[PDB]
Parts: sequence; C-alpha cells; structure tokens
Amino acid sequence: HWGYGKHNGPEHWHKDFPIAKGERQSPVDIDTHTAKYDPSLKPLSVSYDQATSLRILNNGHAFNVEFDDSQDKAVLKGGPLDGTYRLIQFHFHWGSLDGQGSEHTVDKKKYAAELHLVHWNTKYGDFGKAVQQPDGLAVLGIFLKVGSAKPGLQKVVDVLDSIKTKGKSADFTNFDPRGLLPESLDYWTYPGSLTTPPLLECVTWIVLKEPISVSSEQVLKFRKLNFNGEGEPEELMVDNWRPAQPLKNRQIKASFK
Ligand SMILES: NS(=O)(=O)c1ccc(CNC(=O)COc2ccc3ccc(=O)oc3c2)cc1
Ligand SMILES: [Zn+2]
Repeated sequence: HWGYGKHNGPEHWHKDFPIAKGERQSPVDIDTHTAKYDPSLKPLSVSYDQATSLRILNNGHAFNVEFDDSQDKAVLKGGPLDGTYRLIQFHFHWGSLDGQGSEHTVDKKKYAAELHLVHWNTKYGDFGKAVQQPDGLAVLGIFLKVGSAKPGLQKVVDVLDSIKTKGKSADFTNFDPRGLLPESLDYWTYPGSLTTPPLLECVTWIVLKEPISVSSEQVLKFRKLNFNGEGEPEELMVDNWRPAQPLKNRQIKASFK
C-alpha cells in the first residue's frame, strides 16, 4: 500500500491512482511574483468559536484531530468560496529536519511543516459525497517555521505519546483550533487536489501567507511518532509530504497586494 518510503512513496502513487498525473494536482510551488492580486476576492471568514473536537488518531501517515461535523459548528466561508464549508479534521505534514516538511512551497522555499484544516461543502450533505465534486472541499493551509513555541499547539504535542503507532487513538475534546492561526489571514488560492491517495481533484486550496512559529522541541515530538503499528519494526513518522506538482493550466490568485 502507499506511503512515503523509497518503494511506495509519491513517485509510485500513479500506478494505483492514475489521477496522480492529472490536471489539478496538489501541492504546488507558489511563485509570489506570478500570483496575481485579485481585488474581487473577499476576506476569509473563519468561524471556529463553536468548534467541537472529539478525538486524535494516528492513521499511519499523519495524525488527525477530528471534529464533530454533524452540525454547522466550525465553518469556513468567504474568500474564494461560495457557500459554507464545515471543519471535519486537521493534520500536519512535516520533515525529518527543519529544512523540509511542507507540501506547498513559496518561491521554492520549503517550511518545516504544514497544517491542513480540512472542510467540506455542506451543499453535498456528507464528506464522501463532497470529495466527488470539483468544489467539494476547502483546505486551509498554514506553514510552520521553527522559532518560538506556539502555545496553542502544546496540547496536541503532549498527547502524541499516547498515539505513537498506527491505529491508536485518544480522546481529544475541547481543543480550540483558533490557537493555531497566525495574525494575518492574507492568502493565496488555486484549484487543486487531495495530497494523499486517492488524490481526488476536489479541493479549493487556501494557503495563508503568514507562517506560524513552533519550537524545535514541539516539532521534535512530531518526529517521534511512528508509521508502523504496535509491535512492528519502528519507522519514524517523518517526511510525510508530497512534493510540488506541475501547475499546468492554473492561476494562483493573491488576496493581498
Ligand atoms: N493532505 S490533504 O490534501 O489536506 C487531505 C487528504 C485526504 C483527505 C481525506 N481522505 C480520503 O479521502 C481517503 O479515502 C480513501 C483512501 C483509501 C481507500 C482504500 C480502500 C477503500 O476501499 O477506501 C479508501 C478510501 C483529506 C485531506
Ligand atoms: Zn494534508
């Protein structure tokens, strides 16, 4: 099955998922000089005050913090989006060293990690139906750089010891994702895909320009997780990122001048 190793990593995914070579794959490099300011874009509306987190899960490729999406509680709207998108989960991609880890890049710069807050379009009823539509998902991407600690991340970091291996989960209620946002909501946006199999081309990507800072100790704790299950040979969960894909016939639009 697919993963991030030499024998099953991103270069191999097209054999089981031919859409890997498709026309709107993610992530991409964001060339800041070529992205055009679009004055018709609106400010992003991030309404997380009623977010209800439930659980954190190691799925063998990252860890997901899962939310109650049975009602309009935490929603993303505005920006490039039409309609209402419900938060279902967030997760990260990160590197073995601080010089790599993000999926999107900015003028070829790689950040240490990248947070993805995943939302689905409520006009399609459920997540599984949404991923079958070109406007089914909105993913908010936030870069992480290593410097000062992010206080709002520490509750995530301190639970990772309890979900070290694939298939482990832990209760994770009352976590506030507003503590993971940077000050500015300036963003780039383009049409793309899921960055892991099945690589479906259903995502409006919204990537924030301002990164958040996390400490070296915080990201070192990410790198102690395992891709393997309990009792199996230890394979550290590092470098779980897909590299940039061809932009093809797409324009990246900037919300800011
Ligand atoms: N990194 S990202 O872009 O933010 C991102 C990436 C992915 C998701 C949601 N995940 C999925 O859709 C996977 O679904 C699957 C995969 C494999 C099988 C194998 C057998 C089978 O029968 O069912 C399957 C169903 C959300 C956000
Ligand atoms: Zn992701």
